[PDB]
Amino acid sequence: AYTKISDVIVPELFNPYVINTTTQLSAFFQSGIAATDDELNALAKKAGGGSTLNMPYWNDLDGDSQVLNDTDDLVPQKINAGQDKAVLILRGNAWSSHDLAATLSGSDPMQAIGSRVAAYWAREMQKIVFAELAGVFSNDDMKDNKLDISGTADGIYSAETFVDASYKLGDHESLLTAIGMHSATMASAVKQDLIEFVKDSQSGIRFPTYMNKRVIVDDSMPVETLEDGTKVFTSYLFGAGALGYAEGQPEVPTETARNALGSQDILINRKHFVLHPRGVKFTENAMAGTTPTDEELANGANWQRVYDPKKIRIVQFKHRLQA
Amino acid sequence: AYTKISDVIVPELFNPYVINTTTQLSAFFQSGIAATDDELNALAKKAGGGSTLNMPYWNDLDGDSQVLNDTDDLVPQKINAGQDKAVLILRGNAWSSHDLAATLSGSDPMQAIGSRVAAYWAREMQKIVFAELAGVFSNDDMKDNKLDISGTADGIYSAETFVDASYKLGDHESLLTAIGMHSATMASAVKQDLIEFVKDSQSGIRFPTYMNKRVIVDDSMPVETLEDGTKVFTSYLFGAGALGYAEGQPEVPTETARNALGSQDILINRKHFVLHPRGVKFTENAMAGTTPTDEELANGANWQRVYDPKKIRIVQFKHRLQA
Amino acid sequence: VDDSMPVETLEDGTKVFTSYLFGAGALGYAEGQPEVPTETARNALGSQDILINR
Repeated sequence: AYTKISDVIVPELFNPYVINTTTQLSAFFQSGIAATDDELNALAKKAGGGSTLNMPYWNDLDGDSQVLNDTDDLVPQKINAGQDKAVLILRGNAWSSHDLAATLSGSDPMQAIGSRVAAYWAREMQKIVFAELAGVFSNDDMKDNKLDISGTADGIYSAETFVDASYKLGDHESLLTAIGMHSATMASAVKQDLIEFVKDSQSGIRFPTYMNKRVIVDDSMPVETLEDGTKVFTSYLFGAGALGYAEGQPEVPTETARNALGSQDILINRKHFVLHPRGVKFTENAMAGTTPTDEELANGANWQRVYDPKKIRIVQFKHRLQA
Repeated sequence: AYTKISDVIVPELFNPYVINTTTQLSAFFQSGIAATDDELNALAKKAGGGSTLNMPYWNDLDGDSQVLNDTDDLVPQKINAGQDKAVLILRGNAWSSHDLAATLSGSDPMQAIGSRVAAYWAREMQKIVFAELAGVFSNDDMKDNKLDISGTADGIYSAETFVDASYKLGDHESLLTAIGMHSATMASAVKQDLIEFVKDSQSGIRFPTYMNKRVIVDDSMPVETLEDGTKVFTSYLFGAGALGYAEGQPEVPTETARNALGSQDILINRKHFVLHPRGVKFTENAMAGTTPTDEELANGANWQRVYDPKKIRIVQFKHRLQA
Repeated sequence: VDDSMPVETLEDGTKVFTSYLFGAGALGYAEGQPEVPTETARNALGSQDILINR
């Protein structure tokens, strides 16, 4: 062999580098949470098949608890609805190629292969969360207050419908940071509007900005087809600040093993993580398992929310493109 | 007043004794298991919500044998299906002594007061079990392979219909253990059948028996009324070996406070436990909470089950009383 | 910015809003003080404890 801290397999000095590198290099961030508190590093420790965990709300909400005049004592006290049940998911894989890819990277990938896997799970988190929201939030009648459309024969997504969707939260504002986008939309935008290119975070270069919101480019968007040339796009608007996630940990993070009657070897990772909006609750119906559920089944139907209206915090609008 | 193992509360030496005697005394047992995997304790030890998960599977260690021919290998016995959820419940009540206090208030309660407790406690456990088990079949046909029927005025419950129900465990016979029954039925039995008192320990005493089994006399039963004053008795037959359960523990099982204005001292116990047939997985659907549920709602309706066909294992059969 | 404003409805389409203009500089307030600002107490017959301010 070679140096190969994976093929000489020091599980120490490696795994923390892996996860940290994943956090830093990935984005999001932010947008959503980064390095969530103790609370979730605790409930992330000993657990099991859920449901999930709780996951409090935030505001203690009081301001009733009325005139203390003569005679009550006080009423100790009110709390509102509750739960917010969600999913704990499990993932992992080996590495596709042989030691071919592994040390084809080079000799001593103390930081190389780690960077590799890190970027990989970055993309993972991206896809899972994005498809998750898309699978749930839009389809029900319960969330309707957070969606706008117009989106028949007149509107371009510029400078105005962005205002409406932006203020569909009437109480809260300056809580918009990230913006989800479909490529064609930002094409229309960089045509008409002023979306400019700003090295903004320091250091590093760079990534686009509409207004001082950070924008996030993504490939996957639901795209319909109606008769008469029309195409309707989604492009969620949230940038809530934030969602949340906690790590947990499996056992045996990385295992170096080889084979015999062929020439190969295999690396593996298999990490667990817990991520979801809070936000709506995840019910248990129409799902096999477990755990986790799936990608698809983690989408297709059957979620239920309790707040309701505010402090969700996400919105969507289906807008006609630039015609 | 006394040693007050409750009232000045020595928490050692006690709660373990309460649990131990709690199992030892009341039965069931067996029938059902004792001390299955404590996985649901690693869940009971934090954390979990409703429902419980991950209680598979092992409904046998079978899979015959591995011919072992010449050069060849095996590792067969790879099988799966839907897994399970069930329930996790929490309960408790009080126990009250008085300030004027007709005394004693035991001197050596570490056997005594605990013993009374345990007696009460498991005596409630029976109520839960038989309730839920009576809750399965209520609204469903999916169990219908497991239920014989009669009521055309023929069949006595003895010596025949019991044998047919014996075959109703689909492939497997001679796995039976105990027989659940209503008192009037076994009255007809005693007037006819061979029911034979059987001493257990030598000499220690004793369980009634139908045939080489334990008989369980319980009171609350499904009881119908047709027209014509004639009646229908259900009387489950399982002797499966088994149901299942595991405990976990809260914080602070034992606590002591007294009342000022009133004249009392009060006690509480409150242990958590899991019980359910495996057997159907319990749905969280169209029902209250949360958590745990009820007696009633743990009975009324809306359950769903996955194995299926056999190795469940319970059957009910309905018949007229002797005539 | 504030959430609560009186909002009327005149039939039709009109909506009339309030949105006070003051910024006087100022109003005024003084605290005073009660007795027992914060009291830590618990319960028995259940698992809780309670904090209070008043």
